[PDB]
Amino acid sequence: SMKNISLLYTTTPTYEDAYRISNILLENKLIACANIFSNITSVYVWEDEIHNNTECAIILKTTNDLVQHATNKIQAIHPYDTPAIITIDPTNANDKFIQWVNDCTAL
Amino acid sequence: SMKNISLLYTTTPTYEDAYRISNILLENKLIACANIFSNITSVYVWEDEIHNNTECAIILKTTNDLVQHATNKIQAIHPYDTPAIITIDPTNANDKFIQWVNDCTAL
Amino acid sequence: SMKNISLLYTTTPTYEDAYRISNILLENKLIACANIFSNITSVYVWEDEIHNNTECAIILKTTNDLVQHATNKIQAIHPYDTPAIITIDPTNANDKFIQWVNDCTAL
Ligand SMILES: [Ca+2]
Ligand SMILES: [Ca+2]
Ligand SMILES: [Ca+2]
Ligand SMILES: [Ca+2]
Ligand SMILES: [Ca+2]
Repeated sequence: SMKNISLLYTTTPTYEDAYRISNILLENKLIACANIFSNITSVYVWEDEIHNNTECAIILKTTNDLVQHATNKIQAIHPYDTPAIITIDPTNANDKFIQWVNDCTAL
Repeated sequence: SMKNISLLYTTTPTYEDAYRISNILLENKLIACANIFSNITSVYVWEDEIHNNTECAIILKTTNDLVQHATNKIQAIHPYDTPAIITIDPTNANDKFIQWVNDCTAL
Repeated sequence: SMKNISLLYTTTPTYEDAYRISNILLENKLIACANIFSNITSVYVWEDEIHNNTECAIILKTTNDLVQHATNKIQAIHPYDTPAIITIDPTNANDKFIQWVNDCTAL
């Protein structure tokens, strides 16, 4: 339970992409868990017009020493050329959870 | 509007569990509101295999002096032995809302 | 990619409201994108009892120098008298996304 936790946020065009990324990250012990939110609507401007499509969001939980590697890995395997890969540092968590996230991700 | 706000994030196995936690915290004036997200998929490893199940996520809003009390309370009533109870301190919010969160949770 | 990105979080009574706000912010180049989460349940106290209604949540992505302007604009156009408009500052993001958020919001 030594290391502080970090959150990673990213979006994917499909659920399968979100599941695949979560899987690859878990298998590499780069995260402890992922929360996948389905059917989010993403709205943005492309070519001076407002576009939207359906996506999944993911919250990834890991420790702060693994954040850069996890980001690099997501970037390497992401279906998007320009994905949102965003790091949020929580101010606190319950000790039992901090412990578990560390244990899951320790080599 | 004296105190700065904090967000708490947690997940539950069912919607009913999330409503219940939301409810109990509200009646104790430990939070001002809850946002419940349904049908999220959580992915993690157990016994060396990758598992997933469906959960609800919750964002809980309160003031910073109540975070520890609210976390302790969530731990005591949570269905999971090891729940994720995570605190994020926003850098800013609009005054009318900070005021409201304060008025809802102040003894 | 000069300026750091910031996140805004808010909720709306309907999806149409969330889409409308996203739209207005985009046409003013005050955000780079919106992620809209539908059919969330919001729980709070009204009239000394615990109430709930349906909402959408939105995560808005922009640059830090636009946060105040984006918040002011949201307050002016929001259907709620007391909206939650919350700023979260990520600790890190991938360069390509920072670059894009900056390019999208430049006049
Ligand atoms: Ca395999
Ligand atoms: Ca009762
Ligand atoms: Ca605090
Ligand atoms: Ca127009
Ligand atoms: Ca700022």
